[PDB]
Amino acid sequence: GHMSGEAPLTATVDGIIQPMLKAYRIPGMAVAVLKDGKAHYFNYGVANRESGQRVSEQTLFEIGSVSKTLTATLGAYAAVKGGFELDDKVSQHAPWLKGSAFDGVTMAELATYSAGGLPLQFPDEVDSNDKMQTYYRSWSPVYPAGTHRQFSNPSIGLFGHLAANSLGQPFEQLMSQTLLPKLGLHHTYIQVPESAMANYAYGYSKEDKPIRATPGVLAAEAYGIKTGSADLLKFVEANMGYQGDAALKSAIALTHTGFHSVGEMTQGLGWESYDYPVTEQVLLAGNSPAVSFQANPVTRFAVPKAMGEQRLYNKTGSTGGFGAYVAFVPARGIAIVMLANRNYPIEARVKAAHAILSQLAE
Ligand SMILES: [Zn+2]
Ligand SMILES: [Zn+2]
Ligand SMILES: [Zn+2]
Ligand SMILES: [Zn+2]
Ligand SMILES: [Zn+2]
Repeated sequence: GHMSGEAPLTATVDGIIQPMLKAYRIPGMAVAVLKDGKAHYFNYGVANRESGQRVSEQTLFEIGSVSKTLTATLGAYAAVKGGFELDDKVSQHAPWLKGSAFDGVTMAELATYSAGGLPLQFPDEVDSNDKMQTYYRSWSPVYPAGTHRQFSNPSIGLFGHLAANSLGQPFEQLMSQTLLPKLGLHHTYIQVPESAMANYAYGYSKEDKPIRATPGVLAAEAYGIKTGSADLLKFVEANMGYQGDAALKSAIALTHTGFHSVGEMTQGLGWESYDYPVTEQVLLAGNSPAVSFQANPVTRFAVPKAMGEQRLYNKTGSTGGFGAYVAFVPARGIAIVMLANRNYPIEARVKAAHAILSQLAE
């Protein structure tokens, strides 16, 4: 329908989400939406299949690459506070990288996966800081800087790591002691403390075994975050219109800058954005493997550009046992967060989210 109100919103959300849980055998999902800036919460199923613990808005889910939006915000915050400038060469912020290829890569290129073909993951044996440093120092670019986007955990991971170091604090400390408290996120973690473990969902693998995230070099930066729908929606609210800390406001704003595009998807810091309104087909294409699995030449921007409020900003994320999606449209006052403890297809996430956002826009 094209009617608004509480009744049609529930009919739509329940009607979209429930069949999807069944189709993909998703044990639990927490959903939260914004309509005209007002929040609505929908919880389904269980966080722990063994115990029967029900999902709530406080259940912690792994959000995979959605973590990169927080990593990017931390990076932006460091930039605002004077740790670095986006056009600085990476090696200006890493002495051990002087003389390497990172003499010719900018901090922005690193953050936006356009440094020149840094891979999706580190090679298998690169699993200590010393080995990581050797890896980057030795790395040889596949493409000229700024020309190709290849989604890469080593890329944005190094950006986060160096951004935090530019303020003289480790990444996890800056995140837990400053960024999350300033955003007012009090139940969001990289390392989940004992006191919060009771709310931590289990993920469920393709083999249907309970699983949680793998530790790793730069895992904090790449996929470190555990959070529930209520905290994640508050982070989304901060991205809709934030009035408070000027520095944090500036940092958030900087994550809405566009640097290049692949098709109709424009890459920012963390967030990837589209026109709004946008068709389901376009949103599916921009979130397809051909854009995330693979290297693509980019449509370059002459200069980075503030993308503004009339955009759909989004990010997908997954781990072995979890599947997350977040999208928001600042000008329209609408948003969706969908957190599940199964890694179910991105196409389904996008189709559900598009249907729900269409109803929220009424
Ligand atoms: Zn309508
Ligand atoms: Zn409601
Ligand atoms: Zn090792
Ligand atoms: Zn370091
Ligand atoms: Zn707190």
